[PDB]
Amino acid sequence: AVPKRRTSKTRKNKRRTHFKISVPGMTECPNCGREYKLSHRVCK
Amino acid sequence: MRQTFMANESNIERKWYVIDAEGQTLGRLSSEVASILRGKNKVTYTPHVDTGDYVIVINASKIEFTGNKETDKVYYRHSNHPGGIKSITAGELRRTNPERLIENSIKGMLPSTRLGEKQGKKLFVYGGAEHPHAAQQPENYELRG
Amino acid sequence: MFAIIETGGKQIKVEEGQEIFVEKLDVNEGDTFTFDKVLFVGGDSVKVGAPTVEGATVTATVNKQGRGKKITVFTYKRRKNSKRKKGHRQPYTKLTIDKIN
Amino acid sequence: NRSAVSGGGRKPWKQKGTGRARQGTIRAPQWRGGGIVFGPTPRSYAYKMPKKMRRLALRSALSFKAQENGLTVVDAFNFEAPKTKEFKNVLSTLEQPKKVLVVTENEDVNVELSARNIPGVQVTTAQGLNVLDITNADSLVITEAAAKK
Amino acid sequence: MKLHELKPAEGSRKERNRVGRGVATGNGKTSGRGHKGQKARSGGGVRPG
Amino acid sequence: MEAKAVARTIRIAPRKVRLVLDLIRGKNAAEAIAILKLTNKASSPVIEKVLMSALANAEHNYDMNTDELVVKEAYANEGPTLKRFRPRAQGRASAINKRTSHITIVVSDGKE
Amino acid sequence: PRVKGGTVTRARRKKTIKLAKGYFGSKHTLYKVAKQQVMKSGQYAFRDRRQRKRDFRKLWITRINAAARQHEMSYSRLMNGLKKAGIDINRKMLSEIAISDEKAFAQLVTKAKDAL
RNA sequence: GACAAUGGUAGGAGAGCGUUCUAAGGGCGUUGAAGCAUGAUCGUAAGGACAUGUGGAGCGCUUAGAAGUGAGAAUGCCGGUG
RNA sequence: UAACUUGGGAGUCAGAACAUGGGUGAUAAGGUCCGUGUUCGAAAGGGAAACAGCCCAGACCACCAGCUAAGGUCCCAAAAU
RNA sequence: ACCGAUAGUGAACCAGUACCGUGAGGGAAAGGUGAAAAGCACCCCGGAAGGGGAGUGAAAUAGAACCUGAAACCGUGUGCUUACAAGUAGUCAGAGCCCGUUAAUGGGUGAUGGCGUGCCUUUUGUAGAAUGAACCGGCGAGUUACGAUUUGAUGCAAGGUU
Ligand SMILES: [Mg+2]
Ligand SMILES: [Mg+2]
Ligand SMILES: [Mg+2]
Ligand SMILES: [Mg+2]
Ligand SMILES: [Mg+2]
Ligand SMILES: [Mg+2]
Ligand SMILES: [Mg+2]
Ligand SMILES: [Mg+2]
Ligand SMILES: [Mg+2]
Ligand SMILES: [Mg+2]
Ligand SMILES: [Mg+2]
Ligand SMILES: [Mg+2]
Ligand SMILES: [Mg+2]
Ligand SMILES: [Mg+2]
Ligand SMILES: [Mg+2]
Ligand SMILES: [Mg+2]
Ligand SMILES: [Mg+2]
Ligand SMILES: [Mg+2]
Ligand SMILES: [Mg+2]
Ligand SMILES: [Mg+2]
Ligand SMILES: [Mg+2]
Ligand SMILES: [Mg+2]
Ligand SMILES: [Mg+2]
Ligand SMILES: [Mg+2]
Ligand SMILES: [Mg+2]
Ligand SMILES: [Mg+2]
Ligand SMILES: [Mg+2]
Ligand SMILES: [Mg+2]
Ligand SMILES: [Mg+2]
Ligand SMILES: [Mg+2]
Ligand SMILES: [Mg+2]
Ligand SMILES: [Mg+2]
Ligand SMILES: [Mg+2]
Ligand SMILES: [Mg+2]
Ligand SMILES: [Mg+2]
Ligand SMILES: [Mg+2]
Ligand SMILES: [Mg+2]
Ligand SMILES: [Mg+2]
Ligand SMILES: [Mg+2]
Ligand SMILES: [Mg+2]
Ligand SMILES: [Mg+2]
Ligand SMILES: [Mg+2]
Ligand SMILES: [Mg+2]
Ligand SMILES: [Mg+2]
Ligand SMILES: [Mn+2]
Ligand SMILES: [Mn+2]
Ligand SMILES: [Mn+2]
Ligand SMILES: [Mn+2]
Ligand SMILES: [Mn+2]
Ligand SMILES: [Mn+2]
Ligand SMILES: [Mn+2]
Ligand SMILES: [Mn+2]
Ligand SMILES: [Mn+2]
Ligand SMILES: [Mn+2]
Ligand SMILES: [Mn+2]
Ligand SMILES: [Mn+2]
Ligand SMILES: [Mn+2]
Ligand SMILES: [Mn+2]
Ligand SMILES: [Mn+2]
Ligand SMILES: [Mn+2]
Ligand SMILES: [Mn+2]
Ligand SMILES: [Mn+2]
Ligand SMILES: [Mn+2]
Ligand SMILES: [Mn+2]
Ligand SMILES: [Mn+2]
Ligand SMILES: [Mn+2]
Ligand SMILES: [Mn+2]
Ligand SMILES: [Mn+2]
Ligand SMILES: [Mn+2]
Ligand SMILES: [Mn+2]
Ligand SMILES: [Mn+2]
Ligand SMILES: [Mn+2]
Ligand SMILES: [Mn+2]
Ligand SMILES: [Mn+2]
Ligand SMILES: [Mn+2]
Ligand SMILES: [Mn+2]
Ligand SMILES: [Mn+2]
Ligand SMILES: [Mn+2]
Ligand SMILES: [Mn+2]
Ligand SMILES: [Mn+2]
Ligand SMILES: [Mn+2]
Ligand SMILES: [Mn+2]
Ligand SMILES: [Mn+2]
Ligand SMILES: [Mn+2]
Ligand SMILES: [Mn+2]
Ligand SMILES: [Mn+2]
Ligand SMILES: [Mn+2]
Ligand SMILES: [Mn+2]
Ligand SMILES: [Mn+2]
Ligand SMILES: [Mn+2]
Ligand SMILES: [Mn+2]
Ligand SMILES: [Mn+2]
Ligand SMILES: [Mn+2]
Ligand SMILES: [Mn+2]
Ligand SMILES: [Mn+2]
Repeated sequence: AVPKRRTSKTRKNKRRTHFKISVPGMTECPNCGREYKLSHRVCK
Repeated sequence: MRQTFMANESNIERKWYVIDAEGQTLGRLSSEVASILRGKNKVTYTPHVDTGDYVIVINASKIEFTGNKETDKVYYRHSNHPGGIKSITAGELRRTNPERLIENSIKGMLPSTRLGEKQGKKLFVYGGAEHPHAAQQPENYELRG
Repeated sequence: MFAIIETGGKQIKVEEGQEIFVEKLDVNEGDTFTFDKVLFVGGDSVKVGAPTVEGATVTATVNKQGRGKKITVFTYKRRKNSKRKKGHRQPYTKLTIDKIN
Repeated sequence: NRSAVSGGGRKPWKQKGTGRARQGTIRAPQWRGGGIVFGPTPRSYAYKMPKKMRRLALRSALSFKAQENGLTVVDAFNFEAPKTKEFKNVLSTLEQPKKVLVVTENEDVNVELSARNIPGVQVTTAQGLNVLDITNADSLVITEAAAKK
Repeated sequence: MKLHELKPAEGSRKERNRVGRGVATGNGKTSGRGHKGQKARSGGGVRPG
Repeated sequence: MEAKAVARTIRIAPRKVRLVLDLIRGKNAAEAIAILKLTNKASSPVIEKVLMSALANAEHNYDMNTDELVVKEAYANEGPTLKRFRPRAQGRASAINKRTSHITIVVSDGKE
Repeated sequence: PRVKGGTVTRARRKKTIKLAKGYFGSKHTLYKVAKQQVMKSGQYAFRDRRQRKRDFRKLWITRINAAARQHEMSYSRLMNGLKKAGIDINRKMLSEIAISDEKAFAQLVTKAKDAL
């Protein structure tokens, strides 16, 4: 089984509308000026 | 393109009309109502817009047939499930909930277009003798010819 | 006011003051023109002719003599080997009406 | 030619079962760097005309010069000049053939002069006679061309 | 005749037909079809069967 | 004025770089710096380095107020693609695209 | 001599492709597809130029019929009545009169009912 | 000024468009050539100009001459890229 | 309003349906083989829902003008409830 | 009246070479900064690669992967538009919104209506579920020589011609 006709620019783009890393959960870090993942450790 | 007229949303106002179905034959009422709905009759008619009027059909229950009512004239319908032609109600259908009998009949006289489907939304069949829609103060319309 | 003239291959509803366009008239640019053939008049008081209203004529200044934007009469017959492309600009007069009747 | 091109005449791949098109040589004409179909080949570009016509042409040329101007002069002198330009003390325009009685040297070494050329007259092109603008058979030469009619 | 104005005799010359260059022209199969209008063209020079 | 820096011919596929870049775009400089630091994709350190450099020459070369900046724009473009191949079964080999990308970043402020 | 092919045709195909403007995606991009789409585009334009002349006639006829229906007369008889009265005024005119001047069209209506 | 004729495959016939080179003539060009890009420009067609941008050298026009003279299809060849 | 003669250049030698007169077949075939005519091929347009061969009818180009053909005129859908 | 980097030698470049075969043998691709290397001191981010300044230069939006820099193809920004609709993508009709031209009965988008089964080949007949093409690019097929023949043109002509 192989594609019978080629995907259009536009088809392939509608296909990828869900294909994206989303913004990480992040929070105001140790009062050390850092920035860290939610629920993950401050680091020195 | 020398000066013929085409109506739009500016212009093209549309009134409401009440039609008793009592004492009427199904097709003879359905066709004339399809004309009121498509919006011929008025001379500002133009094909690419809804130039049509609104139609309430009162007394759907008293609509009339001919040769064979509950007999002979079936209303079929497939469900796209295999062998499932759950296709029963005889033209009798007015016993059950008739407002569909009429609204379907009139709709079958409207063009398959998105505009035709919008024009169908202006029908309001009622099996009973009263209508909710007094607020859009409708006129009665004697059914010609 | 309201007037209907049989000029081209066809009739026109000229309204006095109104620019119009018709097939070329073979008359001078800027010259005045008058149509012998008038079918109908309107507004208050209405003449309605047989072949023509028996006397009246609409009048007009000639504004321009020109040719319409080119259209491109291309046609063809599938799989049979032919095709044919011709060009076309259609000549017209542009009268501007003044004084109906 | 396709026979000529340096490559081989082995069959690039077998006639069937590839899904490639049938091919015969890597030097076939539809190939890159393959033989050329029907290109230029060396050849003569040269032809014959009936003699009388040629005489009629030369005649026609000169008579065309007389419809315009082909002026006549005494004769020649020395050995090397930019005084030939001064010998356009006669108006004598811009394109130039000086016809002379029979291979005059020296006058013939008055050449690198832009728009001017000289021959004998037994010579005398039907071409230089036309680019021409203004000829001048000297006088002896003019009667020479007359004898050759 | 002034060498930048040469003109051939009216009727002396006219252009060769370049077949096989387009369709409006009227040669694209070029001539014939399906038969012995291969490169061989071998109507054996004068004969039938 | 508003500053820019480019990382030309990086050995990450543009289809991939664009993923993080889309997170970064139009964000304030601090947020974007964070999101770059915490995002788990491979392009993140690289785009970190580039937003950083763009900010740096935004300060030294235009005396810009490094706090008030925004990521005016950011994007990757196709670079030259080095072409490799892997051997496959029955002696045939198949194509491989080692793609590269021109990452571009533009910090900004009050435009005029 | 040798005529190197270049730069007549990139500018031919450029013309045809520019002809395919509002066309969807590859139909407005590639030469082959655009050529097809424009050819057919012209073929349709040639049919439709004729048929438009029908669509408008039929429109005026419906509206005229409407204006007539308002006066308890069919279009079918209003035409015969106008002809019998020799009014000889076309359908674009008749429809536009029905839209712009109910009074005048009424006069025409009576003129047609007359002579029947 | 009239009046006729003008669908068309294989095919016959005719008139032309454009590309390269040559010749002669006459011209443009670092105050910016060709090429490229965009435009709402012109001719009945193939097609021709004009303006702005790019570009940084070479080009047109006229008459005639000659051709490696025109591409969308050959599971065509090469390159690139989906 | 053509016809013939001689000369230059051809293409074609797979045909299709329909109506009709026939052979063959089974008074079978969208069969097959001949005779006559038409259309398709090489013919777009309107009719027959769709539908090369049926019916009307042969597109030089433009119009948002008119009369008709075959078909049609309750609604889809122009036109007689 | 030969080629001008897929052309012209296979080879414009250290080609019979990379590469391929036990071998005879087969056999490529790959030309161009600028006038001048004046080939970007120096500062800034970065381990570097790369880049922003500052500079050389007529030009580096000529920076070495360097003249021009088309198309396929990939991206960012958006004016108009689109989540009840059955679509060979267009065409004809047409409001609405936006814009302003080689200024002419203008340009962009398009609610909605009508009409509408790509091309090529090959066929009696192909939307055809018969053939062929993933796209864009370049390259890719009636030529020349000699004879015969016929028409057209030209010159002489009971002569013509070498
Ligand atoms: Mg994507
Ligand atoms: Mg118009
Ligand atoms: Mg108009
Ligand atoms: Mg069951
Ligand atoms: Mg059952
Ligand atoms: Mg069951
Ligand atoms: Mg539907
Ligand atoms: Mg009645
Ligand atoms: Mg057009
Ligand atoms: Mg040989
Ligand atoms: Mg000398
Ligand atoms: Mg023999
Ligand atoms: Mg791939
Ligand atoms: Mg569109
Ligand atoms: Mg075209
Ligand atoms: Mg159409
Ligand atoms: Mg110029
Ligand atoms: Mg252009
Ligand atoms: Mg563009
Ligand atoms: Mg040119
Ligand atoms: Mg020329
Ligand atoms: Mg020539
Ligand atoms: Mg191909
Ligand atoms: Mg036979
Ligand atoms: Mg047979
Ligand atoms: Mg029979
Ligand atoms: Mg039989
Ligand atoms: Mg049969
Ligand atoms: Mg057909
Ligand atoms: Mg049939
Ligand atoms: Mg319909
Ligand atoms: Mg009745
Ligand atoms: Mg080479
Ligand atoms: Mg071996
Ligand atoms: Mg700099
Ligand atoms: Mg640089
Ligand atoms: Mg490069
Ligand atoms: Mg591009
Ligand atoms: Mg938006
Ligand atoms: Mg977008
Ligand atoms: Mg549409
Ligand atoms: Mg608009
Ligand atoms: Mg309609
Ligand atoms: Mg077959
Ligand atoms: Mn996306
Ligand atoms: Mn050989
Ligand atoms: Mn061999
Ligand atoms: Mn394959
Ligand atoms: Mn070669
Ligand atoms: Mn010709
Ligand atoms: Mn033909
Ligand atoms: Mn055959
Ligand atoms: Mn063939
Ligand atoms: Mn044959
Ligand atoms: Mn052969
Ligand atoms: Mn192996
Ligand atoms: Mn050349
Ligand atoms: Mn014809
Ligand atoms: Mn005709
Ligand atoms: Mn011919
Ligand atoms: Mn050139
Ligand atoms: Mn320019
Ligand atoms: Mn010029
Ligand atoms: Mn020429
Ligand atoms: Mn060629
Ligand atoms: Mn036979
Ligand atoms: Mn039979
Ligand atoms: Mn028969
Ligand atoms: Mn055939
Ligand atoms: Mn049927
Ligand atoms: Mn139909
Ligand atoms: Mn009629
Ligand atoms: Mn009839
Ligand atoms: Mn109707
Ligand atoms: Mn090159
Ligand atoms: Mn080895
Ligand atoms: Mn150099
Ligand atoms: Mn450092
Ligand atoms: Mn560096
Ligand atoms: Mn400088
Ligand atoms: Mn240079
Ligand atoms: Mn470059
Ligand atoms: Mn619904
Ligand atoms: Mn909606
Ligand atoms: Mn359907
Ligand atoms: Mn329109
Ligand atoms: Mn449709
Ligand atoms: Mn073809
Ligand atoms: Mn068959
Ligand atoms: Mn196919
Ligand atoms: Mn299919
Ligand atoms: Mn086959
Ligand atoms: Mn295929
Ligand atoms: Mn190709
Ligand atoms: Mn031959």
